Formats: sequence, C-alpha cells, structure tokens
Amino acid sequence: SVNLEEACMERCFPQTQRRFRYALFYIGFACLLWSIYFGVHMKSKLIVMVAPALCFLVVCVGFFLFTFTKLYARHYVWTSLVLTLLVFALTLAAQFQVLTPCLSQVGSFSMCIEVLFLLYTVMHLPLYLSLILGVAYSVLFETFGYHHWELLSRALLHLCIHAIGIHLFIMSQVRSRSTFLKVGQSIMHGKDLEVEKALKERMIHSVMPRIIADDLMKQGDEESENSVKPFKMQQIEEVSILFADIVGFTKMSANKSAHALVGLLNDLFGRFDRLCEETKCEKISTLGDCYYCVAGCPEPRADHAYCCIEMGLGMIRAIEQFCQEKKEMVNMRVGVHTGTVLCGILGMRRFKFDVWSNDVNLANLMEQLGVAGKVHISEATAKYLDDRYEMEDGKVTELKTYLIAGQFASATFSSLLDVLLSTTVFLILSITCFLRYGAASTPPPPAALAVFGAALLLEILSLVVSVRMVFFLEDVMTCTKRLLEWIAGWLPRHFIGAILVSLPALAVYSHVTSEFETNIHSTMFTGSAVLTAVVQYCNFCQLSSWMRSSLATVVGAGPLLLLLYVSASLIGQEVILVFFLLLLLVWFLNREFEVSYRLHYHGDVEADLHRTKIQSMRDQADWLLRNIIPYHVAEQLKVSQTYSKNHDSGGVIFASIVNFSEFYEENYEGGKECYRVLNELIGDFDELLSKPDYSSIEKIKTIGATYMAASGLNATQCRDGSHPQEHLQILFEFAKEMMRVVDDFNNNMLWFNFKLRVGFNHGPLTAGVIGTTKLLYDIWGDTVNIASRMDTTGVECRIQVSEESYRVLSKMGYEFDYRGTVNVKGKGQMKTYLYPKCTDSG
Amino acid sequence: HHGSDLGKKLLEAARAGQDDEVRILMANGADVNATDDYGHTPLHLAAWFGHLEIVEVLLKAGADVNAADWLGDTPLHLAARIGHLEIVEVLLKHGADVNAQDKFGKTPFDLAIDNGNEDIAEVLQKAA
Repeated sequence: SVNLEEACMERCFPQTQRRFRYALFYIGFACLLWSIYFGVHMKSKLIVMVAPALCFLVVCVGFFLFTFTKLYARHYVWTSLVLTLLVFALTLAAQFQVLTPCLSQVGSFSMCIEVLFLLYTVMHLPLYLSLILGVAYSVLFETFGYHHWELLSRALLHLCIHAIGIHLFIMSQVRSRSTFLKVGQSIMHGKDLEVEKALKERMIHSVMPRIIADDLMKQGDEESENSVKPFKMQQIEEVSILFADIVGFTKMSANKSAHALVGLLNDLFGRFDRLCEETKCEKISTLGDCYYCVAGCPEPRADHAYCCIEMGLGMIRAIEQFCQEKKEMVNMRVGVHTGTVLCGILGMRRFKFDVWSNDVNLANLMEQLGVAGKVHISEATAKYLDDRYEMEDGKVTELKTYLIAGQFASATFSSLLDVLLSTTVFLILSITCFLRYGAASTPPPPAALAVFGAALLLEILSLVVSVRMVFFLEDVMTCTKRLLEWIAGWLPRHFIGAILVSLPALAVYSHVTSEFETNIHSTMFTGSAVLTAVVQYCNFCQLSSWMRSSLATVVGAGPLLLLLYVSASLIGQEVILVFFLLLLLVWFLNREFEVSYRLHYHGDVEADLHRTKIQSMRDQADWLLRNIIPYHVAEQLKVSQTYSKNHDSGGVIFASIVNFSEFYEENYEGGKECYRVLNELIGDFDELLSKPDYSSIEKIKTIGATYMAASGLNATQCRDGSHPQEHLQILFEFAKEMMRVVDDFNNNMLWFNFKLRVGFNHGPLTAGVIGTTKLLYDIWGDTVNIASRMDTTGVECRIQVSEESYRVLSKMGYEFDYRGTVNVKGKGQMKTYLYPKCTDSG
Repeated sequence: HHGSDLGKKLLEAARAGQDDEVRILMANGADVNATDDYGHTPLHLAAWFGHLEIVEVLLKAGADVNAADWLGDTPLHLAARIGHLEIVEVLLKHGADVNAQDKFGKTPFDLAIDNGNEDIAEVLQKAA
C-alpha cells in the first residue's frame, strides 16, 4: 500500500498546511499574550523572558511566510520537526528559571498541555515518533518542574493528557485516510459508470435503430424501461422492403473452416452497414443465408425506394468485388416491395426490433422470384420509379413485377472507542483527585464520593450499551435492543454524551468544594486538573461542535470565574488568561475536527451512492448481454475479436401463427393490439425459457410471428452424469408443452383458437456472431434451412419431423404417424412424420 | 383484492356455467367484478359460453354493464360477435352504450356484422 498511500498525503496536503498555518498563528498569539502579560502586569523587572518571547514570535512568522515555498512541498514533516523542537526548547527554558519561592507552575502546565496538543494534532508526525517525543517532553518537563504524592499526581495528569493525545491522533489519521480512500473509489465509479453507460448504449442500439433507442433512453414513461431489468409499436406506410439470400449458399458453404465463411460474411455485412449508413437505411436482420434491410420505417422518405434500390445496386458491386476478391462467385437474389407495415418489438427474451405486414412476406416472395444479380421489383415500387433505370417487365418465367439490373473507523466504532477514552481518562483523573488525600486519611467530603459513584454507574452502563451495540453478545433480551437503542438517535445521543463527557469536570469539582485556597498548593493543583478535564472535552467528536465546545467553556471555566469570588489573589488573573487562550484552542481545534467528521460521513454517503448506481448499470447492461448473446459464448468476444463453433447435432423448430394471418384482419386501426396478444404468447414462451428444466433450450430470434429455437449447444462440459442425446428429447417435450400453452392461451382469446404449424430438423450447424460496433448471433448449416423449409411446408397442430430425427426420437420412444415423403428443395424426397397421434379424427 | 380466488372461481363459474355454484359463491360473497389476467369480466366469460341464466344470476351478483376486457372489447362486442339476441337484450335493459367502441375503433354494432349476426345488429339499430 506504499505507492498509493504516498499519493494519499500528496492529496491531503493543503489541509495539513492550513492546520500548520493556524497552529503557527496560535503559537504566535500565545507567546505574544504571554509577553504583554510579562511586560505590563508583572515581570517588569527582567528581559530574560520577553526578548525570547519576541524572538520566538519572529521565527514563527518566518516559518509562516515560509510555508508558501516550493522546496517545502515534500518537507512538511521535517519542517514540523524543526518547529516542534524549537518550541520544546522554548517552553522548557522559560520554565526552568523557577522554584525559588514568580511564574506559576500552572502557567508552565498550560504551556505543557498546549504544546503537547499542537504536537499531536497538527504536526502530522509519525505515531511512534510523535509518541516518543511526547513522553520525552513530558518526563523532562516534569523534572524541570522538580528544580511523595504531588509529583506523581502531576505525572498522572501527563499520562492522561497523552492518552487523549494518541487517541485524538489515530482518530484524525484514520479519518483522513478513509475519506481519501472513499473519494478514490468514488472517482473510480465515475469513470466506470460512464464506461458501462457506453457499453449498455452500444448493446441497446445494436438491437434497435437510432430513433427508438434515442426515444427510450430518456425514459419519459418510466414504466416502459422496466423490462430492461415495456414497449410501443407503430404502423408506417410507404416503405421499401429489400431482401437478399446467398444464392447457392450451401454450395459456396460446402466446406469452410467453420470460421472462414464466418469472417468473410461478417465482412460482407459490415460492408452492407457501411452502405445503409450512406443511404441512411435501417438494416434489420440476417436469416442465415439471407439478410435484409428496410427503409422509410422511422422516417418514410420521399425516395425511400430510391435509397433502397440504389443501395441494393451498391451491394451488387460489393458482392462482385468480393467474388472476384476471395474467388467465390455467389451473388444474391433481391426482392424489393413497397406498401405498409406495422413495426415494433415483441417478446422479452432475445427480443429485437422487427416489422410485420403482408408486404413483408411479399418482398420475400419477390426475392424468391428475383434473379441472381438483379431485382424483381413490384409495381407498388414502380409507381415512382420515375423511369431513370434499366426497367424490364420481369415476370415469372413459368403480378405487376419487373426486373431491374440497375442503370475500521465506522461511525459506530468511533463511539465505543471514544467512550472508552472518556471513561478511562476520567477514571485516572479522579484517581488523582483522591490521591490528594494523605492528610485526611479516610476521604471526608461527601459530594466527592457521591458524584464518584454516580459517574461510575453512568459510565459503566453506557459503556456496556456500546459494547453490546458493537459485539452483539445478547446477555438478556434481544427485542429490547431494537426498542431502546432506537431511542438513541440524533438528539438522545446528544444529551447522553453531553452528560457523559461533562462528568469528569464535575469529578474534579467534587474535591474542590472544601475551603482549600488557604493552601495555595491545592489551588495550583485543582487549577491544573480542571484544565486537564477541560481538555478532555475534545474527544467525543461524533457529537455536535458548537454545543460541546460551549459546554466546555461554561462547565469547565465558569466555575473558576466563580472561585474568582473566593477573595488565591491574582493567580486569578493568570488563570483567566490561560483559560482564555486554552479555550481558544479547544474551540478552533474542535471545530476543525468536526469538519473532518462531517466530510468523512459525506464522502461515505457519496461513495455508497455511486456504488449502488454502478450496480444498477451493471445488472442492466450484463443482462442486456444475456438478452442478445448467451453467456458461454459471451466469453469469446469479451476476450477476443469474435467467436465461432461447429455443432453436429442441434434441433431447430419453427412455430408460426397461421390463423393469425386471418385474424390479422385490419378492421382495427393498425391491428396493433392483435400483435400485443401475439407478444402475450411470446412472453408466455420466454416464461418457459426461464425454466431450468428448459436449460439447454435457446431461442434464436423471432421472425414475423415465428419462433426459432435450438438446443444441444451451450453445455459443452460432457459430464459422466448424462446421456448426450437427451437434448432433443427435452427439446421436443418443451415443444409439446408450448403447444399446450397456445391452447391454454386460446381458452382466453375470445372466440378464436390460434393454431401453430411446427417443423423440425436436427444435425450439424455452425454457431456464429456477426456484429462488431454492433452485435448479432445466428446459426447456419444444413439443419437451419432444412427445418425452415419443413415448417414452411408443415401442417398445424401436428409436429412435422425430419426422417432421421423421427428415427432417433422413435428410438427414444415417441409416437409418430406418417405424413408423406414430399420433395425438399435441393434435396429431393424426404420422409416426414407428425408427432400428434389420433389428435384429430383422422 | 384480499384473496381474490373466490372471484377467480367466480370467473370459472360464469364461464362454464356452474349454475348452483354461482349461487354458492355469491353466498360466499365472491368478488362480483373480479377479472382475469386479460381484463375479462364474468360477462365476458358468460357471453362466450351462452349461459343467459347465469348472466342473470350474475346480474343478481351485480357486475358491470360496460366493462371491457384488457382487449378493450365489452361483452356487448362479444355478443355482437356471438349471436345470442336474448342475452343481448338483458344488457340493453341494463343500459349498455350504443355509440361507444372497443380499442378497435368500430362501434360494437358492426361486430354483429362481423359474423353477420343481423339478429343483434337489428337490436342495435333500435337504440341510439
């Protein structure tokens, strides 16, 4: 902790220099009032004192104007060492020249105590070192006060004053450590929280376009952005729905490094983003061997079709410039189609921004009817072609279409600590106060033992209060704890402490009630002790400042202005001066320390604030990650540039709402709430996904109203405790269950039963991740488009299944009824089965 | 509510038409205007199932006349899209609204024409 706790002092400097500057000033004021005392009232018979006084004054102010120098910024330690040794010598010398009978030993003791403080508080000196200097000074001064009780009484006063010394030290030291450290953590959180804001914004905008995330990053409706720990959908007309599929993709993806195709594809799509940004068009999604943007959705553009089509043409140049670059000649079919579309978001898991209309499927079809290299546009597109290009009445070679090729220290630890302090030092103080008794063998005065017992009672009970609010041993009863401590709040603590630290002054007052001044040794003594006790009024710092200090003034000194009325004569004058100045100290010292505690409490409030705020942002953004990408794979771009992997067996299932397309009827303006209902069921599906018996299942995305699912992919750790072929089984089980779910859902949907057709395939695949400065996940291989075509040609409420998947599940035990061996694009005939057995009458 | 299952079982009663169970739950002080997760009211579950006697025992229990589901459609919209004129009459006597609409923007009257349920579309031509 060395290099760090260097910068610590390097930061906490200017306060230290301020303390030094004030201590210097006070030393000035003290020596100077001594001088004027000695130069007017008494001691007009010598210069042995006052010239030393003024010399000390001037060397002090020399230090004072010094403190602004540059070859001091690293020497405040040694500067304090110099100054303190100087004042040590000054006090001891201005003392030794006594003990003939005209300068009281109490005055000497004021000097002793005060210099001992300003050694402790302000010097910022090492603990061990300030300690040894304190004790050396102490013993040497009490010896120079010697040139069988009274001596050790004064020695005990020295001991207690060193106690409060060290405690005050370590308190101020750990406090101005802790505040430094907390401010360090606070600035760490400042930067770290700006960072997590940046990352969370990245992920968000890589799942929704500009306007929508800008709109929902101000959270004007605070209830919507609670799903991020909901959303609104809008229908827009006159759009441009572009498409693309990698023609002959399976062929140009026959044998790759499971990374090669990944990378080159990332490249192409980054290209296409670079294109849309210039055409200001909103890319939307990438279906495997496909891709597509849209236009005119957030802002229906006057030439949205134009940006769209010319963007596509630019994609033609891009694809050809890569085909003749990496030497793989596969361009892409293109279908363009306009009309209206309701966009929005659906789902809560893996949910993304998306669009829905007839026009959607229409443009997809016109893609399928598009020629590799050119676009099969529609008349709804041609309505403002403005005939500036290569227009050709492109029709099926087998409706209104065209082909275009272009053109420590806890604020309750402090309590027990400083109450330990007050009690032990009051203890040894009253030890002294008794120890005066060698003349009256048994201690006569009644008020003495009365207040002694009373203080013992109070202190021990409150000390126990604190030790059980700390260490929680629970001797007797526990509910009583939460009840009575509850009282000890901001003010009750005020007054208990007021009494609790006032009591040592009354302790010393108990012994003085007697007539004593006839002996002036007793008065000298009790003066010394009362100034000790008044110095004890520094310790309890978790209390107020003005109040505790004014209590110091009054109930320490006032009664000595009272014994001013025992008229032991002008020792009164010297005492009122010493207390005037000592009280000046305790005032400004104390207020400074309360500043220190105030600031530490503050600088723990604020660090806790940023602590919980970073926790908010962290849960939010990390869960947003788990929204887009699964965690196991989430490692590989967190740690590297990308990720890819091959799995040779993973089940994929679609599920659409076919009879939605009918109950789609747009008699309701926008049909929005129908999609709300769809979303309802989509949620009801996420609800499944969060089930741990649904662990190995991963929704891939939600297309249109469809539902892409996969499995057998995340848990790579093949443990002895499973049969690896289980994943398809739990998968299809989940499938049947969600099938029952849509039924349950339909028990509620008024007079409509929304039915779903589901397809299937299992086998090889490629997991991959696309976006950078964005992000997108996806899968390829045979299995994806295989099952895609399956549920594209499936029968509802009857789970179509691929032949070999049928086989593996039959050998799992599940019941199937044959459906037919229907031709598969690029594959020929394939045996299909349905899982539902006798579900219908046929 | 405070244990709103007496109202949930009320919903299932109004739906499936458990006649005596209606009387039982209303004796149990069941929540007369308790609703499902989808805003449906006992009138919604009733019109769906055509238990007019149970509609009337619920009117003894005393639900709302113009309550709509979370899908904004009132059981008037339902019955329009259903075709039970006799069940429609009791709510016009209970004072249903004629010029309102669901969250779908058409007066429930046209919902009779949705199925071409001219039986009730006629009834809705009478009041205004």
